[PDB]
Amino acid sequence: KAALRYAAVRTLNKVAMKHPSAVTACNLDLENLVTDSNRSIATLAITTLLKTGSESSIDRLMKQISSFMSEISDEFKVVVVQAISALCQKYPRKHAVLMNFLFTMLREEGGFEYKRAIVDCIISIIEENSESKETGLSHLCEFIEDCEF
Amino acid sequence: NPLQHLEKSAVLQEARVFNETPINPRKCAHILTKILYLINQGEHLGTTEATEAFFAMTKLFQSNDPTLRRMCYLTIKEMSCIAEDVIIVTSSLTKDMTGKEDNYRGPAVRALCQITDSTMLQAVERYMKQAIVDKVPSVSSSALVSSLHLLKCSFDVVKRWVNEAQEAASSDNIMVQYHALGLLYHVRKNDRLAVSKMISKFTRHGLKSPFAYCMMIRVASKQLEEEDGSRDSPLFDFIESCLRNKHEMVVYEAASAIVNLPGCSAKELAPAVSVLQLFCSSP
Amino acid sequence: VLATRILHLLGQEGPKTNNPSKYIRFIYNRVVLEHEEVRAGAVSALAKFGAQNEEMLPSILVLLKRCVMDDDNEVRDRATFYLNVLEQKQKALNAGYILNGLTVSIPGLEKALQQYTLEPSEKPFDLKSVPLA
Amino acid sequence: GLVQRRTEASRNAADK
Amino acid sequence: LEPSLYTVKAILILDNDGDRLFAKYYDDTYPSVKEQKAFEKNIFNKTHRTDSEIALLEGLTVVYKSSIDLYFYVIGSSYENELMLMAVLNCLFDSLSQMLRKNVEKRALLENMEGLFLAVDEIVDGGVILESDPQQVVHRVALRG
Repeated sequence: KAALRYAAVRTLNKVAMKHPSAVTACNLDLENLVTDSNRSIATLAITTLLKTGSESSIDRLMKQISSFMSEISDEFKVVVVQAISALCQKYPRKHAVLMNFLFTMLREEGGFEYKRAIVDCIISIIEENSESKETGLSHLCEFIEDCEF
Repeated sequence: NPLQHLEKSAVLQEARVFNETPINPRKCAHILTKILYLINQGEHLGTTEATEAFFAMTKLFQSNDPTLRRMCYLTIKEMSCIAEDVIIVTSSLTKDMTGKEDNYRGPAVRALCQITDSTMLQAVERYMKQAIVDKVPSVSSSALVSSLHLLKCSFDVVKRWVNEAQEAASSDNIMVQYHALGLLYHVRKNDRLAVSKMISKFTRHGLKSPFAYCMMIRVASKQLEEEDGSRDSPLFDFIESCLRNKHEMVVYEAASAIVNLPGCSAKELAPAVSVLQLFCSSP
Repeated sequence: VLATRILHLLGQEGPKTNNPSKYIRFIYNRVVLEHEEVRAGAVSALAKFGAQNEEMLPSILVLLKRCVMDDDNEVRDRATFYLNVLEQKQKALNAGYILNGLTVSIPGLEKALQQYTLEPSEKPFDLKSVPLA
Repeated sequence: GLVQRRTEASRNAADK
Repeated sequence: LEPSLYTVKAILILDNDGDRLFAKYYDDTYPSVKEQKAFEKNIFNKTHRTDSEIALLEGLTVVYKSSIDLYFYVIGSSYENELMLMAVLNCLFDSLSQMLRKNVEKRALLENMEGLFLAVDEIVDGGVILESDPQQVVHRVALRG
C-alpha cells in the first residue's frame, strides 16, 4: 500500500530529526524505497537516510537528491532543505559542501516558500557554525543581488 | 437532477400534505427525501419552520409503510438539533424499538437516543438495557453506539449499563463486539484499574472482531505508556502477538503501536519494521 | 523583503566580522541600483557600520553625504538623520539611536500610552514606566 | 561569463 | 493517540466541479459551512488531478477514490490507521456500487439520494465505524418491500 509506505517513511523522517539512532535500524528498508515509483516516498526515504546515515554516505545521497530536485514538488524541496539543515547540525565539518549545494539551489528557479526555507537553513548554519559565517553571509550577499522576494 | 432546483419554501409547503388523510406513502417519502436533501446541501431551516415540518412529519406515524417509517427516523435524527419539542416522538420510537419488526428496532433506538435529553434518559433506561443485550446484531450495535453518544450528556446513567455492555462484548458478531468493547473502554477510561482488568480479560479469551483488536491495541499501548513502559509487560506481548493476526488492519495497527512506543529498542522494532516492509510491496 | 532582511542582518553582524569593509561595497551598490525600500535599508545598514567601526566612520560619513542627495524622502531623511548623529562622534548617541532598539514590551507600551492619553498629565510620558520585553 | 538570470523580477517582467 | 472509537472525521462526496453532493462532518475541526466548503474545494483542487489514493492535506489523512463523475473522500486524523479509513471508503463505495447496480455516477446517485443517506448512516455513526461489510449495509438499506 503506497499510502502506508508514505505514512511510515514520513513518520520515520520525523523520528530521525529527534532520534536518528533509533531509525538507523530501518536504513536497509529505506534504501529500497529510494527507487520507489512515488517520488515523494523516494525523497522522504533519501532525506531520512541523510538524517540517519554516516558522514561517508552524504556525498552519495546528495548526488541522488540533486537528480530528483527537478522531479519533486516545492513542498518536498523544503523537506530536502530541512534534511540538509539537520545534516549541518550533525556533521558541522561538511558545512562547506552543504552550503554550496544550498547556494546552487538558491540560484535555481523556485517559489517563495522554497527560497525562504533555503535562506532560513543558511541563516541557521551561520548561527550554529561560526566558521561558516563569512561564507554564508557572502552567499546571502550574492542572493540579494538578484532577489525577486 | 429532480433535486437540483429545490427551494426550501416550496418543499416545506409540500410537507403540508402530511396533514392530509389518507397519506400517500410514496409521495410523503419523496417529500421527506427532498427535506433531507435540503438539509444535506446545508440549507438553513429556521426554528419555526423546522418545528412545523417536524410536527407535520410526526403525523406520518399513522402510516404503516416501512420505507416511510425509516425516512421518518432519518428525518427525526437530522431535525433533532433544529426543531423544538422533538420529545413528542419519544413514545412512538420506544414502541417501535420494542416492536416485532427488527428492521425498525435499530433505527428507532438511534433516533430515540438522538432526541433524548439527560432528563428523559431515565425513562428509556429499561428499553436501552434490553436493546444492548438483544440477539439481533443491528439492535445491539445501535443501542451500544447510542449509549456511547449519551455518555457525553449523562455519564452517570450510562455507567449503570456496563454489565449489559459486558455481556454484548462476548457476542460472536464482529461489530457488536467492537461497539461493546468501545463503550466499556469509554466508561472505564478514567479508572486505570478497570482498564487493566478489561485488557487482561480480553487478552486471555481473545477477540473475534478486527475492529475490536485495533481498539484493544490502542488501549494496551496507552496503558503501557502510562505504566512507564516495562517491556516485559503482558501488554507488549499482546501487541506483538497481534502482528500475526489474519487481518491486515490488525497487523498494521500492531506495527504502528509498537513503532510509536516510547523507549523501544532496535530489537523490539525489528518485527514491526519487517511487517511494514512487507506492506510497502502491497498492491 | 529578502533584500531588506539581508541588509538588516549585514548591518548587525557585518561590523562584528574581521573585515567589515568587504560588505560596504555590496550595501552601497543597493543605494545606486535598488528601489526605495531597499535603499532605506541600505542607508540604515551603512549607519550601523559607521556607529560600530571607528575606522570605517570617515568612509561612512562620505557615503551618507552621497545618500542625502537621494530623491526619495524617507531615504534622504534617514541619511540626514544618521549623518547628523554620526557627525557628533558621541558613542552614547550612536548606541541610543543607531544600534539599540526599544527594550520595552510593545503590548505593555501600547496599553500604558492608551491609559496616558485618556488621563493626560503635566508630566511627560515616561518610557521607564513600561515593563521590559 | 554568460548567464541566464531566473529571478522573480525577470519572470514577472517576461510575463508582463 | 488516546484509544478511541471515534475514527472518522468526515465523509465527502464531491462532483467533478468540487461541488458538495454529500458531506458529513463528525467533529468541530471545520465548524462553519464556509470553512467546510473551503476545505472541500482545497481537497478537490489537490486531488482531482492526481491518481493517488491517499494524501496528507491540512494535517488530516485523506483517503479517496474517483468514479466516473464522483470523488469519494474519507477523512481521519493524521494519527489514525490509514487502512481503517480505507475499509470505510471501500465499504461506502462497494455499498453504493451494489445499490446503484454498478453505475456509481452522479445521475444514479442523485436519483437514489435516500439510499445514499441511509447507507452512510449504516456505515458511520457520530464518527464511529458502525459497519465495514458492504453486504450488511446493502441488506439493511434494501427495505423496499
